[PDB]
Amino acid sequence: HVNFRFQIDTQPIGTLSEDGEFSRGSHSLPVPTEYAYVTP
Amino acid sequence: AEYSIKGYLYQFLKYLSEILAAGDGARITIEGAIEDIAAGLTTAVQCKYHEQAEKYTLGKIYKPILLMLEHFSKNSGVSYRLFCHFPGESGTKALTKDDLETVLSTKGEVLRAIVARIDTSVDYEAFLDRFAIEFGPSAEDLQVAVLASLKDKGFDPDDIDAVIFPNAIQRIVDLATRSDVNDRTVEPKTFLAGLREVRRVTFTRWTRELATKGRMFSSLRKSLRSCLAHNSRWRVFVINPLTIENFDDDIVRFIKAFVQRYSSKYLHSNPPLFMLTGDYDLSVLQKRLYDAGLRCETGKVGGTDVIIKELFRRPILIRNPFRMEFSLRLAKRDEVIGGPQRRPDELFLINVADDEWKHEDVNVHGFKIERLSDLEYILQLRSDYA
Repeated sequence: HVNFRFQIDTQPIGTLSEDGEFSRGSHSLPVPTEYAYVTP
Repeated sequence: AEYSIKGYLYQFLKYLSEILAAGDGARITIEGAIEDIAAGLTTAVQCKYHEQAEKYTLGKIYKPILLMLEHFSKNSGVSYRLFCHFPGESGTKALTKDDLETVLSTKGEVLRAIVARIDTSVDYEAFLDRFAIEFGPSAEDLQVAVLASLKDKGFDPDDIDAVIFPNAIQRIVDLATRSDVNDRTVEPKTFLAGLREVRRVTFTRWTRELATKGRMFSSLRKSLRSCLAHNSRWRVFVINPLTIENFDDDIVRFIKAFVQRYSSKYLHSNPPLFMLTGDYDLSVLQKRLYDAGLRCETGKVGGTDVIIKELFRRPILIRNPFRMEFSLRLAKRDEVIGGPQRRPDELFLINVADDEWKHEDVNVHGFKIERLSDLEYILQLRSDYA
């Protein structure tokens, strides 16, 4: 506090496509202003 | 009526198998099927199919002959045909008049009912001379043999199944149903030399029933992946609505899905351009798209003519919360006179032949969708395909 400004750190594992393929490795570094989502 | 198409596609594939196996000099034109004016004094054909049996059985085969006798009754004065498979027996045999009388004999309610419906007057002798009952092998065998043929023809094997094959049968069927004044018969050599240079996927009711369709979707999908993965690019669609099915009520869903996956974020900083050719009225579509939630850039100032500048500009964007002035771009083709400063990265065409913007650097992608719901699987918007 001082607004609130939460923070959530994270570490990368791998990649998942739509068809379903999982590929291991930090193949891509995500660009900012890109949304985050929760995992089913 | 029932309209058993599989027999028709088998008949056309027989045309095609003979065409591929044919030597130099051969010249034929398609015998027009009834299911298409009836061009020609008497030049027509028709066919149906049945192939399920462990051994020949004269018992089941009747119904086609009865319904075809009825068809003959409704109109005549115009050949006929038939195809079917049973193990072992093959070849063509001319039925006897006594056999035709037996066919007159019926032991079933439906057969006798059709007989009662059938006109009393008949020419069983003209039927024997004009009608026939042939027997052949199953279709998939013919398809796989055609595959080997196309291989022998010496074409790029990776692309045989996607473009060459589905487009061949389509070219062949183009002659089955058409009205124009031009040379009818098709020579083989020019046929092949021409088809070898055409690259435009083709879907339709005909190809849909084609046996090997699965690989086509998957190939064309794995092709466009990199083309639809980047965020910032310039895309240009073009459409003709005269021949598509149920346009007015299904274009909107497509537009919404596209604009709601590819132009809903911040880093998407070059919204697409959709173009329609013909005589469509943009007003109603603009209105409904507003009613949905999206806004458009007609390109106009005062409703007289289009300005090539404003249409291509970049939009304003703000992060928190997100707002975007224009999300899509609309304009008719005939009105757009000029060119873009930056040459597009992908130019998709639906049911069109040629455009001025084509080039070497610009990538083209030519399709022939009959309905619009199929392309949705090609562009990653739905998991299943109808």
